Amino acid sequence: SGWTFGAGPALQIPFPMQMAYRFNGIGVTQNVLYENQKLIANQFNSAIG
Amino acid sequence: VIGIVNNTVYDPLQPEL
Ligand SMILES: *[C@@H]1O[C@H](CO)[C@@H](O)[C@H](O)[C@H]1NC(C)=O
Ligand SMILES: *[C@@H]1O[C@H](CO)[C@@H](O)[C@H](O)[C@H]1NC(C)=O
Repeated sequence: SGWTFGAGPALQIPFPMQMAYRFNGIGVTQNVLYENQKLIANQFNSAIG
Repeated sequence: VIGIVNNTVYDPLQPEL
């Protein structure tokens, strides 16, 4: 639910859009996330590992 | 884009002109 549960009720959202909003929040348009979504997710795993 | 839906987008110019 992203940040929606912190401010009140938990509102479900697909994780890729949650990432899209967080990208928009730092000055990077959401199409950047969507165009590179697969790259970003695989890349995320190496960072967690 | 993943899961992009095949949906129409309205244009405010063609109905006007
Ligand atoms: C959304 O999830 C369903 C499974 O419930 C899946 O079949 C579908 O392909 C998914 N769509 C996208 C764009 O990930
Ligand atoms: C969307 O429309 C195009 C053109 O008819 C077609 O080639 C494509 O398979 C369609 N995709 C979906 C999601 O229905």
